[PDB]
Amino acid sequence: VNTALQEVLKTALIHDGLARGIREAAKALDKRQAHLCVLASNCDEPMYVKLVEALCAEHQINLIKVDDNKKLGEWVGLCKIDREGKPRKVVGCSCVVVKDYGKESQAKDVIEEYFKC
Amino acid sequence: KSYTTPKKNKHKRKKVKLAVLKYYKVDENGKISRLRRECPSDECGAGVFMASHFDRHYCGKCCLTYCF
Repeated sequence: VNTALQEVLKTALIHDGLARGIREAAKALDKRQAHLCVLASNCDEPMYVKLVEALCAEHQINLIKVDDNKKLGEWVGLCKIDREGKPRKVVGCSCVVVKDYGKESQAKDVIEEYFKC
Repeated sequence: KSYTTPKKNKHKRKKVKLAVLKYYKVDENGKISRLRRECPSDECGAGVFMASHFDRHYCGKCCLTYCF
């Protein structure tokens, strides 16, 4: 279900459904465009992690909590100079609230089944 | 060549880290304590908050103004 996140995240990057960042998370959750809400963790965030929790636990918005910020940043495809090898250095993104119009996907239902229970 | 009158200082951006943290106030329960007024415009709906000025209120997107 991590390679499911990879596909849904890239079918929202490519087709530009996601309202990426916490300011644009606040946009997508005030307009209520959130079909999902991805979250990275283990960063010195006393108020920031409660912000996304109380926003997501307001009405209907789901929650994926991955561990590392840099890891979500390396998935969300920001900084890769010399693609032949490894990404050089990528900023740690937290809240990439996907409004996935591209449901032409295998990975929509398997994440929706991981949220069904 | 050499001019007398000194040059104009350029505008530097006053970058404010976590500006969303000021816009809202997160509650103990799954709800909100939104300090800022939302812009009651057509161009911008519930997303854009207004400015908390010290003698007025101003929207930053659609340039709407409300005074005391």
